[PDB]
Amino acid sequence: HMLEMIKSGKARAHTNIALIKYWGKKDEALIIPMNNSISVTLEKFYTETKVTFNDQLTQDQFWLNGEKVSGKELEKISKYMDIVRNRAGIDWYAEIESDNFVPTAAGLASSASAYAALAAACNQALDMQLSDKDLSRLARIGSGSASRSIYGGFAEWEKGYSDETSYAVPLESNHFEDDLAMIFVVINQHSKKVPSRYGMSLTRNTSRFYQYWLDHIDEDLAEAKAAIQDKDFKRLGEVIEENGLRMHATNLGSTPPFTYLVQESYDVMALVHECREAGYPCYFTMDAGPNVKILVEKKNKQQIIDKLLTQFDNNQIIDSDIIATGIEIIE
Amino acid sequence: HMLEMIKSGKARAHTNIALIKYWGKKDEALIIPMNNSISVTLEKFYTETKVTFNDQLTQDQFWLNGEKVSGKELEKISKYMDIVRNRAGIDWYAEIESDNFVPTAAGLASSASAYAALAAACNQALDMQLSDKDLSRLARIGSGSASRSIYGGFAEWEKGYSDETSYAVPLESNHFEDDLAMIFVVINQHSKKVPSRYGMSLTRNTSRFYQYWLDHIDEDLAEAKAAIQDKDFKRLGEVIEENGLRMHATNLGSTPPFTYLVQESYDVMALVHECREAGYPCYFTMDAGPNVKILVEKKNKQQIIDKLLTQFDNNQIIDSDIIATGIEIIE
Repeated sequence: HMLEMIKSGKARAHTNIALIKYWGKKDEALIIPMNNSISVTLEKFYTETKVTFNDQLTQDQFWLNGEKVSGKELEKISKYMDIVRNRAGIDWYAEIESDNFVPTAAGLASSASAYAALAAACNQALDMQLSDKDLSRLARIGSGSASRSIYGGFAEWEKGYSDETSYAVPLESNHFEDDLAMIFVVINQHSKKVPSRYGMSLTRNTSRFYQYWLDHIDEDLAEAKAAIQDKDFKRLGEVIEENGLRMHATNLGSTPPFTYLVQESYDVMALVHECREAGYPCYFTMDAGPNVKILVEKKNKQQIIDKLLTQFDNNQIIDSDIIATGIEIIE
Repeated sequence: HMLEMIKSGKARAHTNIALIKYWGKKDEALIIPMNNSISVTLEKFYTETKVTFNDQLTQDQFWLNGEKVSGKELEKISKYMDIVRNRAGIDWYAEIESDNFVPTAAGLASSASAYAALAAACNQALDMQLSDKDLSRLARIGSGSASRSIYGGFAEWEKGYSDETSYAVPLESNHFEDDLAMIFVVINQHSKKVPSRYGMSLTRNTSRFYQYWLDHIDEDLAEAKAAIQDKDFKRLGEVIEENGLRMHATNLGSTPPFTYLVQESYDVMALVHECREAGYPCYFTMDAGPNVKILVEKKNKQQIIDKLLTQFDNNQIIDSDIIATGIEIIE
């Protein structure tokens, strides 16, 4: 009977945002990055994924938010699933049922929560009994950012140099996370975005300013960790802000050059400058798109939102706390 | 009789575009730059200025393209005229009649040609008998880029260290200019631009990435000068292209960050990349606004234009050869 045979599991993983950036791969196939990255795991945003391995199935199936997935997005997950199958030592195809509590039409990325959730769900389903390290490795090979979403709070993706040594590790921050939040200003762009995978490889392999990135990253890593250790908010925010801008500076050197940023991105940056000037510490970062994310202390969260509303619509403004705990299995 | 008494002169100065950039003043009031710059003087674009000093005149008057100028622009030129009066040793007010053959509503800057033509017209009018050096100085203190337009072909603004030592000098290029042209792609952005004077001061004083500019500028000058002496187009083209992109990289680090570039700027850059791939060497540069300028060999000018027209409107595309001779007095 099916209920004797099927192997199944369900997990919930939250998104994380990179404060110290992953930008450029050393190894493209294996998703080994050129540098370590530091992230913060967000409470509001997650993916919940169920996976059901069944011997009778001939293809993987994938549903996202109740809609059957077809095309290259299904092709992509089936490739990932061959890796999970290879690792578990099992040949059964699977039905994947996933729900995103991530506003990705708002251009919020779900890659991070999607493969952490799927890895966690497979680990459950197939009784792989993976450590967090091994679980982070499995998420990493589908999406680099997802390695980090095994953990709550502050996480560091250790680059390593092979499939075995590249994974995320929890950063000790002594509940520093509990005082902080992030504000997202969602921004609509006319032009279709440069896709992140293509975009970072073009820059990493091609940019006349990529050395600038590599020259400063280890400093930024040590500085970020040290401010985290010391619960120094201004010191952390300053590194992360210049870090993200340098990430973006590098795209300007690529052959040919490109930008993730639009004028409205810059308008949010001006408002966060005015906010600091006004006595409210907060710091911006941008990923592979025009949206601006703002690290703030919870004590000033509303003060920052009020200033943003003088310039931006209420529907453009989302916030989240930092969730202190890691990946959850749904029982 | 008025004709016994009045002192008048008329000149034509052409615009110049910087290939190795002026970006950052060491001294604001005196317009001393943080670094040398190398420009090419353009044949198609220019200003013609007549000045008439008259002893009955109680105020300076300024007509541009036959329209009377009032407000801040008149104020600005009367300040400049005060300097010219002081240097000449005369106290007579003047009537300035200027015609721009530069399309400035297209965002092409006339600062370069306007203060050179004015300085040259005053030097005639008042019989200052200024060397090319001292004339370049006089232009410099109204607009920095204008120092360079005393010369045709290739010119270098030597930063010096005072009002006396900061001026432009002609570069020996052995008729390299004659083989070259520039294409302008005019771009209409829908935000108002950051004014250049304010923009370069904010960045010079504030940018997290401005050290990067200064760390690379001397090599870039030496390299550009070397490729000019050697008539090496691709070698010149490569430095001038990276040089301009680094200029823009700097504004990204300012407090708060800004950009001169818009999406359409980037599209022009993608097209010059494709032109190079297709066998047509050309190289792009950008100033304090979104227009893209393309340095090309004349043999390939039409070819780049044809490729630009697959993407851009005919009215967006202006070209110019490099004029080899310097500032002209009229009569």
